[PDB]
Amino acid sequence: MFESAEVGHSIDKDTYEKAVIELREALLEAQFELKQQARFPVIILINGIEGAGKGETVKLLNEWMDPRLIEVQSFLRPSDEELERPPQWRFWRRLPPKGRTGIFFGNWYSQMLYARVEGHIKEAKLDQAIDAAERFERMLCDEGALLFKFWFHLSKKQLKERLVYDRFVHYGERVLRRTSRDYAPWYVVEGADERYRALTVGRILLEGLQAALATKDNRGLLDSLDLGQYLDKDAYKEQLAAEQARLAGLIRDKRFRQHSLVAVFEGNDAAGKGGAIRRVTDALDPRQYHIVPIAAPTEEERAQPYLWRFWRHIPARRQFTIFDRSWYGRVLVERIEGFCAPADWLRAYGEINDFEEQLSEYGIIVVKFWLAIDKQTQMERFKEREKTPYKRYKITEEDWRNRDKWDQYVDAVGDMVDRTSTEIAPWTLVEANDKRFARVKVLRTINDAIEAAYKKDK
Amino acid sequence: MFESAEVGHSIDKDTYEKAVIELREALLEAQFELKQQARFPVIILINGIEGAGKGETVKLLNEWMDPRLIEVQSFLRPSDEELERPPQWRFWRRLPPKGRTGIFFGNWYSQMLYARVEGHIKEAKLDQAIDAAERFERMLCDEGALLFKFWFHLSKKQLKERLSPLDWKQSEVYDRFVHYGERVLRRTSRDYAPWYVVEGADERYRALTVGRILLEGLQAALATDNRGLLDSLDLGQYLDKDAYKEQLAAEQARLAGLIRDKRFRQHSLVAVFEGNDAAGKGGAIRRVTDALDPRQYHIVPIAAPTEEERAQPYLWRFWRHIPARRQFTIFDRSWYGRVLVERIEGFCAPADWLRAYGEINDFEEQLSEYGIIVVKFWLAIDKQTQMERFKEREKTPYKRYKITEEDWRNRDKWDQYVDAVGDMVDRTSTEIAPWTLVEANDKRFARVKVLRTINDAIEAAYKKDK
Repeated sequence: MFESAEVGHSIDKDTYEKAVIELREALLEAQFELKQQARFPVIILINGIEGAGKGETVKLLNEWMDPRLIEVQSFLRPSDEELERPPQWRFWRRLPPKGRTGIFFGNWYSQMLYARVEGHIKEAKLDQAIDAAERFERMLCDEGALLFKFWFHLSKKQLKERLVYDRFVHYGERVLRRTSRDYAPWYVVEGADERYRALTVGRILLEGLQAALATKDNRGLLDSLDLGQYLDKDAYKEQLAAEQARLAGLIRDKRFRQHSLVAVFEGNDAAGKGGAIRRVTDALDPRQYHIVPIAAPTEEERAQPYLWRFWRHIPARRQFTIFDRSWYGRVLVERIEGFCAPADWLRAYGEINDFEEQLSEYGIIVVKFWLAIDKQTQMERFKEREKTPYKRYKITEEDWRNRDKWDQYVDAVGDMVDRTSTEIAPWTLVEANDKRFARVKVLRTINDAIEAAYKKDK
Repeated sequence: MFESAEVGHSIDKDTYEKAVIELREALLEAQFELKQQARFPVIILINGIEGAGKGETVKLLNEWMDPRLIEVQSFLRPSDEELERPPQWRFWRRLPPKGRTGIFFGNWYSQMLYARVEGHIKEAKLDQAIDAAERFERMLCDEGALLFKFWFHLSKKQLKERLSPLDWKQSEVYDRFVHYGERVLRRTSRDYAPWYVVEGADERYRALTVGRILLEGLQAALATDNRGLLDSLDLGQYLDKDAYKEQLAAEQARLAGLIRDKRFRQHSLVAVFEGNDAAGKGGAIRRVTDALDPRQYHIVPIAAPTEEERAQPYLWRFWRHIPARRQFTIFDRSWYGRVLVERIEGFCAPADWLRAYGEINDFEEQLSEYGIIVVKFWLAIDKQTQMERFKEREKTPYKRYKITEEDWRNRDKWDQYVDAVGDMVDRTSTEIAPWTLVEANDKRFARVKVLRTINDAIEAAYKKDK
């Protein structure tokens, strides 16, 4: 593969200097149209051989283009904040917003390449990292990103003449082969000649940029639930107390330091999600948990890919994050109301699975709740809530809108559990016509999941 | 001062339980209306004696109220990100947005009291911390925050009968804590943000008392010639093409070397750029960046605030961009917008910009004190040169230049910027952070002066360091 860019690629001064006058003006214009459209981000990965012009070329691009609209990152030295969270988290944090450009040195490729070359991970684990990168980039691109990957190359003999290489290019070749895609190709740019390497990257950027700017029943599950299940006065008191003490104990366990906890709550309107969350929080000191109620995305969230808004709330080791509503919004209300396109929610299922697998692989304990009531129970709770003198309990116009689409929600939850209840992250369906049963089942599920993790730790 | 809350306040079980039923419903309703209005934040500070029911009480509030709408923080285990930035940054980072509540343990008071009681800081530095708190709280409340401060108390005798870094078993610990607590509380209890001293010996009294204070406070809140500095510039100054290229080259090398110097590890750099439209800020900024690798700097072009910035007090948007140690942040437009464009267009009230000068100075002092090098440029051009530049922009086919609908209007507001730049310079050109007026009619002169100033400021800083 690499021998194409070992053929001595070169550009003379006169040709290059004329090229550059027009290239830099054309980039500034495109960069400005990128800002004005505010429609998609540009991500440039900078990898390859040390001394093949990586840093020099990025410097030159910030002289040709406007650095006020470009952020350059390296991920050499992670902070404790970054290290105490899943490895993908640090990249999400620095993704450039729509209309801006982010240049990443020291990205996910450098990490996986030097880890294999330095021998800290096996062949199998590199293949996993290659396939994770492809799914990550496909999502970023599916979300609208314009993604450029540049590999700056010297040959073994070219490198030596500039006053680990072998296995580095051996493994590099495998990665590049398996992550060069029509939607996000690798551009191998020979770095021997500094005019060629800079003009070639400039031109590929301009081309790709100009081009991007010129563009425009499933009821089985829920029907099978025994919603008649309940706990009586004594069962509730005792079991609530036992499982609350059990939760406080598990989190207080030293082994919780190697883990964290994410609990997702979804369910029908008036199913009792808030009260179920409160019986969990009742077990703990509030410095032990972070509740995120998920609403319509804010401006800054809308400027980023879908999952950015959730990754930003992922807990550090020893923390507990509760999502009241979650990333499943996309396969629920967004699907039903048309806040995203069908192709968007269809790909979400696998993107969500990929997300939860990232979390799980790092040691985050993921539990997911769908609190299910029948339609008649919803109507009764809606009635009860209306006749209280509490403004918080008012049934809104949106509440009635959602209830009207009851059957669309049944089908959507069916599809969701079919496509995202995984071995790594199962869906727990909570029978919730009786709040007492629902509240204890939530606590017991969290606790079993934590115990399960401590056992798996060996 | 604490003797009021040493008399032994109690509430009986039955009176308590009755009151709580009502109180929790009224709290929940107040919390919901707060979310609905989305107009201001609620901040609750939790402080006082070990064993006085601080944590117990905050837990109970999260049973009474909806915890989904409350963030509970503590600040005495800073991360790398927090430790490499000025001490105040970490609090700004966790402020709750409008319509939410944040409850702070280990806040700025715990920090200053612990530091003094342990002998880490001297009397003068405690007094400074006290005043910084008063000023910080004032600004937050001026911006709209509802700020509660609770001091949970026990007497020495009550403590005696009853994880903090202080050893409360030592008699001296309590005595000194309460001695300094008195001085802190007297100085920082204000009509717009009182301290509430709550006796903590009785669980029922302490929880109910705090909850009642919160309800009351929340219900109430839910119901509601400086032109001679510019006229005296000599805008006739310039640099010849040859003098420019040598000097530009010399100053770029000097900057690269100063940034690479080991002494920069103790520091960071902030460069602020303001000036007339078409004054050439972009160009000056790029001749600085041309000197360095892009991994060495971060440029922030300041525009209209985003949604998440609008939900927070004014300086929050700027604090979020302050550099860690060894970093260099360039602000293309800055927090000075408040006393420039906002003042002029009326995007904020006269009270808001008048208080901004002191606020800005306090901000810049916080940065200086941590070792951040702050450089501030006003690029000055005349009306005649502006117009030449407005024509040259549009003369060119390139549509990034086209002079927009608005900055033909701003040009008819020229003497309003003169008056405003004058006031700004008078009120915020301090010993700690002076303003540099750049005579900018000649781009070449302007560019070299910007670079030279940055370089003079870094060298100066090194000369001040040990």
